[PDB]
Amino acid sequence: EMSKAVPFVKAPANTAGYVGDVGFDPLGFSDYFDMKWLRESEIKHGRASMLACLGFVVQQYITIPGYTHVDDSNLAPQAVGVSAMLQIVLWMGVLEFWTNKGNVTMETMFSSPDRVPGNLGFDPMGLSVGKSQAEKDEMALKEIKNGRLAMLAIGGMIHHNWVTGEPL
Amino acid sequence: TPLGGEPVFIGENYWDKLTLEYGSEATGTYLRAAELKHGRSAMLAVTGFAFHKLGLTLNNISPHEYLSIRDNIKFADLAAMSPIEAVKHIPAEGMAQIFAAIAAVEIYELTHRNGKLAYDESVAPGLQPGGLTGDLGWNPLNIKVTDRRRLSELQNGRAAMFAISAWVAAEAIPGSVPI
Amino acid sequence: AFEDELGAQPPLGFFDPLGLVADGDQEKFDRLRYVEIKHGRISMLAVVGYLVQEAGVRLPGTIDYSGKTFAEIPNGFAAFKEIPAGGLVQLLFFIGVLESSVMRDLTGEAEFVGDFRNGAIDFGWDTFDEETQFKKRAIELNQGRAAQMGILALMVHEQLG
Amino acid sequence: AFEDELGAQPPLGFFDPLGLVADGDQEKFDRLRYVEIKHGRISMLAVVGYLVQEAGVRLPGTIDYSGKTFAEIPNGFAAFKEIPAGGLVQLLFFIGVLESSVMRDLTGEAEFVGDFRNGAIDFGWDTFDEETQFKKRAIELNQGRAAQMGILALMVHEQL
Ligand code: CLA
Ligand code: CLA
Ligand SMILES: CCCCCCCCCCCCCCCC(=O)OC[C@H](COP(=O)(O)OC[C@@H](O)CO)OC(=O)CCCCCCCCCCCCCCC
Ligand SMILES: CC(=O)O[C@H]1CC(C)(C)C(=C=C/C(C)=C/C=C/C(C)=C/C=C/C=C(C)/C=C/C=C(\C)C(=O)C[C@@]23O[C@]2(C)C[C@@H](O)CC3(C)C)[C@](C)(O)C1
Repeated sequence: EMSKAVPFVKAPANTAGYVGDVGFDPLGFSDYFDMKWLRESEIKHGRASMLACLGFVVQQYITIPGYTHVDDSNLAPQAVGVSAMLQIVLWMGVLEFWTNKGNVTMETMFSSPDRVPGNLGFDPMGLSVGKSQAEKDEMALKEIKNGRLAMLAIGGMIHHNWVTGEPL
Repeated sequence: TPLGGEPVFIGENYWDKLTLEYGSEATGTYLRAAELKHGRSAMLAVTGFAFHKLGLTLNNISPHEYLSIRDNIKFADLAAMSPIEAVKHIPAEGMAQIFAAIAAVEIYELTHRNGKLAYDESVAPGLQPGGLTGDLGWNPLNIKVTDRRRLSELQNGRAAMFAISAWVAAEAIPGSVPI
Repeated sequence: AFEDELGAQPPLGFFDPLGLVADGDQEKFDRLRYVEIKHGRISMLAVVGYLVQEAGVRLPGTIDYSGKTFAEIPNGFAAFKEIPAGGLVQLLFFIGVLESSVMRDLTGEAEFVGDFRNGAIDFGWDTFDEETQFKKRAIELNQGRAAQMGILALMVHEQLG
Repeated sequence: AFEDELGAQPPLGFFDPLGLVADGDQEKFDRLRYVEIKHGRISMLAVVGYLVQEAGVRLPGTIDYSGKTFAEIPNGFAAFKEIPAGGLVQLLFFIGVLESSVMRDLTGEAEFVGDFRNGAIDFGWDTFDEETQFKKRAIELNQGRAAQMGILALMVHEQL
């Protein structure tokens, strides 16, 4: 009846069979928008953040030969140019069209009865294959939580430098 | 439940910790695949190093010794500056070319599942559980594919790896045993 | 109680001068093997370190980008004087990550304590009879006992001169 | 009502002048006792601190790499402000890991503290005498209860 997370507003409907469910939706976005799109968004925002949290830290100390070491990760695009930056994002596109067999909008995605949120088919090593349901639910709670930590993280790493002018 | 191990003696050890508790049967395949890749790479490297040390280069074995063909990069000069300090003298063009072939092979090992490339998929065939078994199917004039051949190949692989590692170490710094 | 266990061997055998397993005051039937094995494993890599790390075989190159070579770094507690203090933390830290992430019973199939890997010191070892375990796990345990008296020597004799 | 509990020793017995466990709740006693036992010994280590410190007993050597020695350190509240800024961080850190590690032992209010063998040292709860623990835990509480009034002396007998 009431929310588990914040126990003085009403419990959000149509968020029941999802992994990180603690009933946290005070602004009611899940009442208005499709829940499969919102989950798929939250996982993708989290995975890009987790890669950017490693990136922001490892870029200070490791630099690949041919580039210029930049003291602050934030100043890296200027030290790589625009041609290299566009190559990254245009290939990200091509990797995204192939990803969802061409269904790339909020109307075409999740039009098949298959295609559950976050299941890319990606598993080269075999992590979580042939196991039980409780274990699968547990490992999915870890990807959400670490991704949510990394989103609020990748703010702070990027923001710290905004004010100041030196690395992490 | 993996393939044959050490012939003189056997020991699996660090295998059930990831193919039962950490991972599963899909990880087993992947691991073997990686091992085979590394083995083959090491073998080729070993052969190359051996050839370089011996002396059988273009100047000794053929009529052509001018690799650069514009950058004045003869084979004699590259055969007189060891094996580790020779790979850095390779022209960028050539480097690019080499990266190309390898890239193509890797992509094939990734797209072309079985007989032909797969046009529609969420991810690449080899990026899924058990995506790359280890065998690419490249068997020109295939003599045999038995249970002995595989084991022999594997053994030659690890041996080659160790050998080349040792070789590199010795060129770089005091190793341990003789060469 | 534990007179027939690993480590009791001639000439002494079971020899507890303090009365340590004489009761369970703090559950002395367990963890005292684990506390005895753990110090010695440090000491065995220390003394096979420190004697080779006295003989004069060095790594090539420099400890950093600023040109400080490894050959300029002597042996002993003097070697930590020529480690800059950023190194002293990271030398502890990713070893300290090993204490909480590999230096514990991870999978739960440990026959013993110090039993973490199961398969990689299997040195043609599966053939050998269960008795060969008790031999080279006494030989593990008693190298580690005797390498502490090696390393406690080679730490105190440096400060004594 | 709330008698025969831990540490109600008689020079008084039933120390409740104003109804504080009864008008607290059903259970604040389970908080309050956990709350009291921690306050008692932080006072004890304050009393055993501030006395052994005042006798001049110091650790031989320096506290940092810049040459600040322990014998250059006077006492009172003038010694926490002297140990350096980074030196205070590593104090507070593996303290702050351990109000995390001890409050969350799969039960919060049933068992008390979360005994000192949490880290680097290991505890046995099985060796567990019924009669021996009533006196020894009620010494221990009542040592700290006097130590709190004792440390409240030496914190307040500095300012006046
Ligand atoms: C780099 C090596 C390489 C190899 C060997 C091939 C080989 C092949 N391609 Mg691919 N391809 C490649 C790179 C490669 N391609 C690259 C870089 C691209 C662009 C990214 C493509 C784009 C592509 C497209 C769009 C198509 C193919 C097609 C095909 C197959 C022909 C169609 C068919 O019916 O055969 C099937 C083969 C058999 C029935 C015989 C099976 C026997 C096995 C052993 C294969 C032969 C051995 C193996 C190919 C050798 C590789 C080992 C390596 C070390 C040399 C053929 C197997 C067509 C296809 O397969 O789909 C219809 C096709 O439409 N290719
Ligand atoms: C990158 C190459 C590589 C890879 C992926 C593997 C992978 C594997 N090997 Mg293996 N092996 C290798 C190289 C490799 N090996 C070499 C060089 C040798 C010769 C010494 C051997 C000798 C060997 C034997 C004798 C057997 C295997 C077996 C196995 C399988 C089970 C063991 C396991 O879980 O992994 C092993 C652990 C890892 C791959 C972890 C990676 C190592 C870490 C990350 C870094 C280590 C760096 C190290 C310091 C390099 C110096 C060399 C070392 C000897 C000091 C597994 C598929 C067994 C098998 O087939 O099943 C029973 C088996 O019988 N291997
Ligand atoms: C350099 C990168 C180029 C490589 C192209 C990569 C191809 C992408 C993979 C195709 C999907 C195949 C999967 C199933 C195949 C499939 O059926 O899906 C086809 C896909 C739409 O599929 P669906 O029809 O299932 O999608 C839902 C539709 O029914 C709409 O309701 O459309 C495309 O393929 C677009 C391909 C990109 C076209 C790029 C051209 C660039 C035009 C941009 C113009 C810029 C204008 C600037 C402003 C003026
Ligand atoms: C119990 C115990 O002890 O551990 C256990 C557990 C543990 C350790 C995990 C185990 C394992 C797995 C292991 C040991 C895995 C190790 C794998 C290993 C060691 C893999 C090396 C590859 C080398 C390559 C690819 C080199 C290529 C070299 C190439 C591609 C070259 O180009 C060579 C080159 O020269 C040419 C030809 C010409 C020159 O101009 C250029 C250079 C110089 C570059 C085991 C087996 O279970 C045993």
